[PDB]
Amino acid sequence: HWGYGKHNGPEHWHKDFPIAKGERQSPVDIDTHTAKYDPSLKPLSVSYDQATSLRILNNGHAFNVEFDDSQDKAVLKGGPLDGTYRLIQFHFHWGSLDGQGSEHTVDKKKYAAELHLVHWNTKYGDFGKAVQQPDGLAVLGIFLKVGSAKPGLQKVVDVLDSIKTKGKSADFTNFDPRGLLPESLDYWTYPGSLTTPPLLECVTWIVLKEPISVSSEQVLKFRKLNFNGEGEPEELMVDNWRPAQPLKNRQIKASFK
Ligand SMILES: CC(=O)/N=c1\sc(S(N)(=O)=O)nn1C
Ligand SMILES: [Zn+2]
Repeated sequence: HWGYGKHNGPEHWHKDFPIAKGERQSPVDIDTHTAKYDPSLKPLSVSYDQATSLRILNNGHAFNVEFDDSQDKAVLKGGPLDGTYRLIQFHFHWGSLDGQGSEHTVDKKKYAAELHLVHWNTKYGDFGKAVQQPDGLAVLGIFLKVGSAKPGLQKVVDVLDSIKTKGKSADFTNFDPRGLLPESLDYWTYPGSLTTPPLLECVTWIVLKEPISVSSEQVLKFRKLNFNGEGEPEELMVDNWRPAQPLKNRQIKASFK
């Protein structure tokens, strides 16, 4: 099946998921001098005070922190969005070295990792229906650079030992995702897709300009996870990122000048 190895990596995905060569694939390089400042872009409204985190899971591709999305508890509005989007989960993509790891790039610069907060449009009823629509999802992307430690990320780091291998999960309650946001909410936005199979083109991307800083010790613990299941040959979970895809007929807009 698909993965990030040499025999099942991104360059092979198109064989089982032809949309891999679509017209609005993600991620992309954000060229800052080509981006169009759009004053018609509203500020983002992130309402995470009632968020209810439930569990943390190693799915063999990354680790996800899942939330209760049975009601409007953690929602994203405003920005380039029409309607209310509910937070369902968040996860990261990272590298084997501090010089790579992010999916999106800025003027070709790669960050150490990238955080993805996934939301789905409530007008569609369930996540499964949302992914089949062009405005189905809204993913908030945040870059991570290596520097000072991020206190609000340490609770996640500490629990990684318990979900080392594929399929493992652990209760993960009372985590506040507000601790993962940078000061400013200035962003870039463009229409795109999911960055791993099924690669559906149902995403409105909102990438924050301001990265968050994490310590080398924190990223190091991400790199100790495994792609493999327990009892199988150890394969380190690193470089689970898809390289930039052609922009084609798309315009990246900026909420700031
Ligand atoms: C359930 C869910 O969040 N799936 C996702 S999220 C996602 S991403 N990496 O945010 O574009 N890719 N896929 C397959
Ligand atoms: Zn992702």
